[PDB]
Amino acid sequence: QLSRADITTVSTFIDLNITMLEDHEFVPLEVYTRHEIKDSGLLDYTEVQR
Amino acid sequence: YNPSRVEAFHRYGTTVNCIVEEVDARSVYPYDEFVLATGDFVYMSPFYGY
Ligand SMILES: *[C@@H]1O[C@H](CO)[C@@H](O)[C@H](O)[C@H]1NC(C)=O
Repeated sequence: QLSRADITTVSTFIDLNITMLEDHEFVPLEVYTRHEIKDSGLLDYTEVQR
Repeated sequence: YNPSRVEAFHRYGTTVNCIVEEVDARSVYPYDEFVLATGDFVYMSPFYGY
């Protein structure tokens, strides 16, 4: 009696590798926050009047 | 300061109050002038010098 792995084996199937799409996490990103846009002005009427 | 009370007469009273304050100056490109926290414009480059 001999084991099943003692004889050479050939794959009769046509392998098809399937790599699922990895999960992705999106982080917040802004070129200019609303605070930066407000600060872009040279003068602010609110602060000047205050 | 105001003048003392003298009947049916106009009087002029001068008041001089020296004031010194620390203000945050701001400037934008080409940086040829800058403003102050009080809203006053200064037509001189912040980097002007000899
Ligand atoms: C992936 O597919 C290939 C054939 O494209 C196959 O040879 C391989 O054994 C498969 N599995 C792994 C883990 O690479």
